[PDB]
Amino acid sequence: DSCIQFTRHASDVLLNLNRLRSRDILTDVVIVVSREQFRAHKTVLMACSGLFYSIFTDQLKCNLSVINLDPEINPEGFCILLDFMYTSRLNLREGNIMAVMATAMYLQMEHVVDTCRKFIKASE
Amino acid sequence: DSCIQFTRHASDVLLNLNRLRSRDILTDVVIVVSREQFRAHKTVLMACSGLFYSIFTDQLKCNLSVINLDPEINPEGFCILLDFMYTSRLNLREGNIMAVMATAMYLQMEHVVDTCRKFIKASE
Amino acid sequence: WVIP
Amino acid sequence: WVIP
Ligand SMILES: N#Cc1c(Cl)ncnc1Nc1ccc2c(c1)CC(=O)N2
Ligand SMILES: N#Cc1c(Cl)ncnc1Nc1ccc2c(c1)CC(=O)N2
Ligand SMILES: [Cl-]
Ligand SMILES: [Cl-]
Ligand SMILES: [Cl-]
Ligand SMILES: [Cl-]
Repeated sequence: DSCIQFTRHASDVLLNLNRLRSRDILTDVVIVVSREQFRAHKTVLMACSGLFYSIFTDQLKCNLSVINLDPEINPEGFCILLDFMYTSRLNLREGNIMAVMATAMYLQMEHVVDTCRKFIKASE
Repeated sequence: DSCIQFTRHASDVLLNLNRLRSRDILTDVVIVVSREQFRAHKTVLMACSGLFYSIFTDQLKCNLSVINLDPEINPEGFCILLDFMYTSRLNLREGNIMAVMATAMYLQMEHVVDTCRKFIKASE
Repeated sequence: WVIP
Repeated sequence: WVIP
């Protein structure tokens, strides 16, 4: 086509989706990770994660308002990844890298798994 | 903070939101523009448009599944803008620029109004 | 705005 | 990935 493109559009959309999440506006699911609860938008979760894409395209699970993750999933690791989904920013640290990588593997977030593997290989 | 950022993340999220829209997955509103209907995600509309941000933060309108636009709104102009919301790409042409600008003004999409004004000024 |  |  003969379209023009607005460079910052995708980033501005994501910034606004994060603002809606922070104000709990039109959030439609709560992700339970052991004792912790995280409110989010199903569409954003599906757009970032192979696991959520599978869950919310399921004819029964698409209608659930609560999703319980595997008890081995670390809430801080999930929180870091949920923040990444809504911002493109990953708070990767020596103290959390193992939890972040394990959570990214479970959530099926290949690019995160890739940078975690690379950061781990550099430290050995 | 000491975060790392994934450059393509925002663009990949938007590409997936558009794929969900094309397959009518978790769309939660239909925008009626005279004889035409457009299914979309309320969160994406709010993230792109001052008018939809106002409508869906309203305590009554947030729960509506159908929104009827002003009868002066051109469906093709709306379609071009809805595509822009989900892709960052604006199909701006001599034959549609007036309709696109009028629709962008109504929808409160300042960056689109700005490029339409600039393209119009260059042709006079 | 750019030509993509 | 970059340093933002
Ligand atoms: N929502 C949506 C969606 C759609 Cl529509 N099409 C294709 N992928 C989608 N999302 C999704 C699927 C698999 C993975 C990711 C996201 C990130 C990753 O590492 N794996
Ligand atoms: N959703 C959301 C949203 C939030 Cl949370 N905060 C601030 N703006 C939001 N969206 C929004 C408001 C005004 C305009 C646009 C988008 C584009 C434009 O030209 N005007
Ligand atoms: Cl439920
Ligand atoms: Cl990823
Ligand atoms: Cl309704
Ligand atoms: Cl805009």
